[PDB]
Amino acid sequence: MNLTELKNTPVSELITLGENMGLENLARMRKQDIIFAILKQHAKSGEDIFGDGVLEILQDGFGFLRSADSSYLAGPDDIYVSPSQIRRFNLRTGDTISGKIRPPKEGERYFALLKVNEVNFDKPENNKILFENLTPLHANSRLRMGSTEDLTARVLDLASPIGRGQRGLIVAPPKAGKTMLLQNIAQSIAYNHPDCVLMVLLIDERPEEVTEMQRLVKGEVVASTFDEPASRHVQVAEMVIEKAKRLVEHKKDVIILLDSITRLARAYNTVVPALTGGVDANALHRPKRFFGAARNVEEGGSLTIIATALIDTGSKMDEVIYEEFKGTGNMELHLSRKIAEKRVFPAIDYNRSGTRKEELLTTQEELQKMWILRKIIHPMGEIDAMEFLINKLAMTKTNDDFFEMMK
Amino acid sequence: MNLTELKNTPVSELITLGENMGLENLARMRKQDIIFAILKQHAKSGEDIFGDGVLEILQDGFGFLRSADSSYLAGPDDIYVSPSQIRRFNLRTGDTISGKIRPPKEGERYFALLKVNEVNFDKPENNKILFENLTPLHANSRLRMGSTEDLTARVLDLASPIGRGQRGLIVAPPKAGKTMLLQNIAQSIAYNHPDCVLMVLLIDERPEEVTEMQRLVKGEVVASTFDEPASRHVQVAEMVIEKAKRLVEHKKDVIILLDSITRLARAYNTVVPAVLTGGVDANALHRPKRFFGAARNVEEGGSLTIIATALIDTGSKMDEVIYEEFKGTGNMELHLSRKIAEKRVFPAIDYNRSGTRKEELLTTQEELQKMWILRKIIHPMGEIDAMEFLINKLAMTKTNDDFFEMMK
Ligand SMILES: Nc1ncnc2c1ncn2[C@@H]1O[C@H](COP(=O)(O)OP(=O)(O)NP(=O)(O)O)[C@@H](O)[C@H]1O
Ligand SMILES: Nc1ncnc2c1ncn2[C@@H]1O[C@H](COP(=O)(O)OP(=O)(O)NP(=O)(O)O)[C@@H](O)[C@H]1O
Repeated sequence: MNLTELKNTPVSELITLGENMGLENLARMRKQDIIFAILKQHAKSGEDIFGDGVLEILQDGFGFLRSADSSYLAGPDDIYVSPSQIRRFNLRTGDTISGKIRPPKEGERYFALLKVNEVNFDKPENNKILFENLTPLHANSRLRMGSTEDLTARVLDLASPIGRGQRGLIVAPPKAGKTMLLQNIAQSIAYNHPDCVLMVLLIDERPEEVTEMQRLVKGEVVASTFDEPASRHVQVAEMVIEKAKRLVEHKKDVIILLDSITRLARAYNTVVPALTGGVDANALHRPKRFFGAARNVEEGGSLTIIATALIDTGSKMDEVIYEEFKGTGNMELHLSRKIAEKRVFPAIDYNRSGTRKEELLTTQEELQKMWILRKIIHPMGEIDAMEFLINKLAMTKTNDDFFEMMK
Repeated sequence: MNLTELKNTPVSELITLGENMGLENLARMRKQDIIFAILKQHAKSGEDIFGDGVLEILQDGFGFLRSADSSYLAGPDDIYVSPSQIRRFNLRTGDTISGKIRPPKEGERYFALLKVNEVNFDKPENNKILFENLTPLHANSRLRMGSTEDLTARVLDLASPIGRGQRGLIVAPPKAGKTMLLQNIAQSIAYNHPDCVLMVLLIDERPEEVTEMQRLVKGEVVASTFDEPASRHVQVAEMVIEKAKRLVEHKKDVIILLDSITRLARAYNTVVPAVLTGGVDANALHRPKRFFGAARNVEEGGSLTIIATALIDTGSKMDEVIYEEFKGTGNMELHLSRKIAEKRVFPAIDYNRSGTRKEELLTTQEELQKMWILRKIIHPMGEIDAMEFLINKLAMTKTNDDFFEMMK
């Protein structure tokens, strides 16, 4: 019917969709092959088979539309895109392309994009590239964050506010609520800021972890799992960032939530041609390139990346990578095992967190309100400081917390 | 008679049987060669011979029913399955195929599957692939575990709750009691969860070590010894995992106790072609990470739970790297300590490094609280001190008696 609608129906539903057409051996095939079979045996209409995907142009000059639902995993139901199709519309990889597709002529392997209907949600005939847009401190225009889930989001707003175009590092040791934090920021971005494109990127992950996120986030959730190779981790990431750049080129605000930059860096280290502690010096280039991408764009739009830096893992290499990303970001949230050990579960190291150019993300009144909060929480130890914030915040909502705790 | 019955009888019995069918010199034959003789010679009463095993589809398109009791080692007495029989039934490598079998005609080499009776213990024409079932966090159902054997099983239930579909990692140094721990979970699972399919998979093992395990475990014990090739270590593990996946596609709970994923990993590393990192091909850790990756709790029912040892402290650079690359992959981990072992305290569990993710899903709020209180009182305690204090406090009664008889 409609490829993406196909790619988004449950496997059983797809199976009984196939059998209703007369397709026999479907149950023992990969979801993609089932989709192919259904798409192929629906070759009975005239102008009625629609496709879409993010474009990936391989070195040999031809391209492939790949699907977000598959986290851009090369598959049988990839819509092929011709060199002469990329060239007629100045298409570059990352381009989200929509339109009519068609079965393979015999000798052909893949379904083919027949006519280009839409590029990047715009007329195919229509943009200055990301790399020559201007980079402001993306501190103007704040991304703000009843219930107790909103307690995390309220400490953040005081500890380390986020703007459109931030390059944030979530510095997280094991079991400190790194994931719940991300789920929270996601949920908060969805309710509060539905105007942004939300991309959650999961790199070296556990399969079950993946589907947990896929079921919470209102946005694009893309993932490779630890049982795919470094090549794939790299691929998935590089596919995401480009998609993000094309969308900024259209003056959108795009927000990537990255689970481990550090795992991503692992991948590049194994994938790149031939050290400081396991990790090649040349390797970190593309990771940094990726993080470096974040920016508020003067010409309009922004790309914001919040990435977790996994810390305290007993890996020399994880450590080296973190060292190597100090100073790159312009926000940090620090998570602490001590605060986690005790079950006090916002779990932020207040005195170690904070974003740069706070003043641009904030009304003058607020900033001064924040400075006294900081003045008072400063000498408190990690654990105290959180316990003190939760008891005082839970009484109210963010704003009235200061009025109330003045006199 | 029936192929499985024939190959589950002692060799002397088989020679006796065989001699008394007119079959000369075979006392010095390999058992399987003997089995082959007894079949080929029992080809008198036609339509009696039944056969079975796990299917491995080879590159050319035909397959072989291979048998768990030789740890899926290719043999004269493997049942040839035709390309057409695979196509007729949607058959897949890992399938458990029963039926009737027929002797080789002039110019073949194998008994052949002539009639298919059961496939995966269901009707031969009756299931969606592991790879597209959904993967909940493996905590919507628990697998719990007054003797001193049960000491281990209890200590385990407070440190590292296993649930249907866990990817557990047993990190162990040498002589730290990992084999006996393995044996203890095995016994705790059979006795306690007979509904779960238990497969114990041993890689690169000493021969007598195999036999010992083969005789304690109520369930499938497949192994490959250090005398067999890396290829063979790879073969056995791949056959076991595939069978596992196949049973989950039938809504069953399979459990794989895997001994030395690092060994499994060493095997792939020698078998996998060409970028080195401490001895080990980066490329190489893919297939083991895959083996482990498969552990999941399936949404549409059934589960694949996997518990694997990672060897550590062997003074092999390679073993260390393997362990690192698995750091993070699991959702339970039980650490063993040489420390606690040297001092002969046997349920030698580093309780403070052990634990599983999403505990809350494997326990009742009452249980979790009790457990969280236990963790508060153990945290500042050293490695050796902590088990002595846990054993001498469990050496009173059973599990709930622990807390109802500690809350003084
Ligand atoms: N905001 C919260 N409120 C209550 N409990 C929480 C909160 N955040 C995390 N936890 C819990 O602490 C646990 C461990 O969290 P988890 O999501 O595993 O952290 P993590 O940093 O993702 N772990 P890791 O996989 O090592 O990175 C949980 O099981 C939680 O329930
Ligand atoms: N629960 C227990 N009760 C009594 N003895 C135990 C127990 N667990 C381990 N041991 C003993 O510790 C010994 C060696 O244990 P074993 O299970 O062989 O270690 P291992 O982990 O298999 N070593 P290796 O295979 O070289 O890594 C014994 O000989 C034991 O008796």
